[PDB]
Amino acid sequence: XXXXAFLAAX
Amino acid sequence: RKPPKGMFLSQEDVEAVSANATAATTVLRQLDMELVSVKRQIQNIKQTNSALKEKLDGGIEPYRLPEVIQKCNARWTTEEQLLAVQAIRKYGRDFQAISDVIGNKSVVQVKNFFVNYRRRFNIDEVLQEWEAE
Amino acid sequence: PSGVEGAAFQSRLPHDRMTSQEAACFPDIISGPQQTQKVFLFIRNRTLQLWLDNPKIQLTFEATLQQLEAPYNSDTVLVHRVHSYLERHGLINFGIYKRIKPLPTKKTGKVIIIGSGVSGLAAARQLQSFGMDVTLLEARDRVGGRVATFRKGNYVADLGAMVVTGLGGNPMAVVSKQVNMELAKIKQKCPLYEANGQAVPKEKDEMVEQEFNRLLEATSYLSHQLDFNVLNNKPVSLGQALEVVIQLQEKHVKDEQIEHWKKIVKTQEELKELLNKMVNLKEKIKELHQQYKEASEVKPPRDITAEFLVKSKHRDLTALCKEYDELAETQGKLEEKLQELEANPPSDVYLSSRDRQILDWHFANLEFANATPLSTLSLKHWDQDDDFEFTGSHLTVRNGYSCVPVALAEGLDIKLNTAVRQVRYTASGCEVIAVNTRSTSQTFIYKCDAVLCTLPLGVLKQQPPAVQFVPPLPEWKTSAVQRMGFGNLNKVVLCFDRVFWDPSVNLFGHVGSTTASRGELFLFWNLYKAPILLALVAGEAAGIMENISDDVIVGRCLAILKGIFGSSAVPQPKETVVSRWRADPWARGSYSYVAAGSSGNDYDLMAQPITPGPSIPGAPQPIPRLFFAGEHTIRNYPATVHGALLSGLREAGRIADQFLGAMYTL
Ligand SMILES: Cc1cc2nc3c(=O)[nH]c(=O)nc-3n(C[C@H](O)[C@H](O)[C@H](O)COP(=O)(O)OP(=O)(O)OC[C@H]3O[C@@H](n4cnc5c(N)ncnc54)[C@H](O)[C@@H]3O)c2cc1C
Repeated sequence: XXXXAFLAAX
Repeated sequence: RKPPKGMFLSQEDVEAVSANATAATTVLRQLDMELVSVKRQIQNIKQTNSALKEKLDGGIEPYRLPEVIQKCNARWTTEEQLLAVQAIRKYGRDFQAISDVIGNKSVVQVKNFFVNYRRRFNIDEVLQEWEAE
Repeated sequence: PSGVEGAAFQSRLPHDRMTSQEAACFPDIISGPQQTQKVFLFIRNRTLQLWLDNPKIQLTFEATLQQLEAPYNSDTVLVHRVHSYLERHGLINFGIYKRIKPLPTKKTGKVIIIGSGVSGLAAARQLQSFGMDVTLLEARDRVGGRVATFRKGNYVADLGAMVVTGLGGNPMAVVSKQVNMELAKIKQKCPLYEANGQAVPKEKDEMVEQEFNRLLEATSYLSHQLDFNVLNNKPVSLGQALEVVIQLQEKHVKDEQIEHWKKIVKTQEELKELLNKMVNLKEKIKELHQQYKEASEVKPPRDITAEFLVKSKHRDLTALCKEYDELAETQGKLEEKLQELEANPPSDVYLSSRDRQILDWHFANLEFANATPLSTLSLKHWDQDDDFEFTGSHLTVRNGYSCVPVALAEGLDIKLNTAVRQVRYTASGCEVIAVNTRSTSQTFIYKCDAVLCTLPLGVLKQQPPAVQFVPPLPEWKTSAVQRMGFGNLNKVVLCFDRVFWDPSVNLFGHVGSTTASRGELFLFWNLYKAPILLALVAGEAAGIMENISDDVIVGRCLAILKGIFGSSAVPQPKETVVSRWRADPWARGSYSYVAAGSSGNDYDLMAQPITPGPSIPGAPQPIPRLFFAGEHTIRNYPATVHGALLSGLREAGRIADQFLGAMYTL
């Protein structure tokens, strides 16, 4: 994850 | 405000690597050179130290003498007086050395000796004579 | 949140504040007393709430007022102003709702909509909802645009959008309530497999992953805290930033090692000088001992000088022996210290080949999310939509995402197979010249009041132009179009006859042999009920793999699959599909990204509609004829589907306001 939550744009 | 832990981000460093297209591999190679030169030096000193360690083989055991245990007697034998004067002549003011030479006299007794006979044994002259050396 | 604050949240609105938009529509309110503002706010939130609690039917003003409570149902014009404002910008009664008040008998104004991608469909449904004459021009032979679903038998797989990046404040929530979508959660766990087929150990996995995140954070710190944003005269990209951070890590490592080995050296040298001391000491002790023996030889009785000589040498000798024993203690200490230092050496390296490979895979994952080489992302701005994340777990559409555009196109006038070739906007209206894609001599002319342009930023980027604008788009909009970024990203659908993978694993990786090939087939998805696996190609690789035949590609695929699962376990795919978006002339790419030198500001520029010069000279400056929507236009949610849809809703509101007039601003 990070950023980022999971699969977002960023 | 602060870089992550285990992360090292200094200004000077960034400006130092950013300057060129390959200042990176330059500095890194320089560090590799420093590294290897240092390790060489280590080898060298390790071997000279191994040599020196080889010399000291045997310790000083053959040369160690046992320890005299003579209790401190207050009375000064003419013997011990003469011992004393010579000890001064060789050691000067080192009262400890002097005590160990005479063996049955303490340092205080030594100093007393200094004072009492300072006239008769011309201890002044003696000390200055040691000072010449 | 929950209650009416819940609704305000769900609608991407602060329950306790008036937005800039609401300020513009209601400048009497905000400039007035806080009390009234609060009234307004509650009215807004409560309406929102109403629609949200049942978005399958139209929410009429009468209904809204009927369900309102005193004192909030006193000032009925306020309730009305609000209701209309909401309806207008499609915060309510948007999507697919059973219409209470049947559509207006006679339409008003004419709007031609280029492209029936999602933004397109959405706007069109709204404009139609508002009673205009809308017609849509799709180059393709199907709707959706970058929402594309493969179907053959029960095999079903999205080559376009696929994920619902969370439901907290996602319009798509509403849509899902309206449309039968089989949504399914995505099990976040993702095993990695090096090039050989050996799984990556959890140790490695987590260590690398962590160092990755730390690297990112590092770049961010570089960016904002250090204002590292212009190396040369060029702007800095995420790529270069990461590279620098990494190089500093390697350098730091080397520094550590060097400091350590130098400590060891210094200590070694201490030891050296010590030893020298000890050796000369032993020599002196040897010679003394000799002399003492020689003085002991002189047998008693002896005059006192002689006795003094023995006693003397004995004293001196015991002395030097003492000194030497001390020095030997010291040697003991130095030696064990040197063993300590030589026992605790800093890390050998910063990254091993396996390490750097896995890292590369994480980077490939990043390049995949943004659909572009990290060398291109803007260091500063690439993550600027990050503050608008939806909450919830990300999901997939089991029955194909296309189910949505299709559902949106019900009741709309859509002209398939119509490539628009020129847009002519004038003081007095617009005409749009299109051709039949099948027979490209068959020409069409469409005349209309305004033209809503949902053309993929790629298509706009095209040189030489796929679509000609007469008169030309102005320098500011073109420049915005040049500066922005459009990325690439592709998928490979594999249809077997039986499941040979882990049915409890939704996604798993494959670590790339090199840095270059890190995007190359780096990730697989099992999301579908059917035996379907989905392979991804991103990053640099995504653009090169388009120049390679399907069979080869499925080759490399099955290869990696075999390597992971075993040769006697991987059947041939009954059906295989490979996307090439950067090739598709109705797309020219995947979605947008914030190229270096670009910012969000350019998303806003892309949204700004165009107003044509006056026909007669010295005539009043006209109405704006040309409007843009689409995913590349919406600063806070680009490259998504919800992003599109919102841009669509937005423009439809804007257009309506322009031509039908906004009665709610008094
Ligand atoms: C592989 C891929 C995966 C994606 N996955 C996700 C995801 O998982 N989750 C998410 O939220 N978003 C995702 N997206 C992005 C999302 O799909 C799009 O941003 C969204 O559909 C944008 O819709 P749009 O209407 O603005 O563009 P489009 O859908 O492309 O609409 C443009 C329409 O205009 C048509 N058109 C183009 N040129 C002409 C022309 N000359 N004349 C007439 N018609 C023309 C096109 O055919 C197209 O139909 C993905 C995109 C891609 C490429």
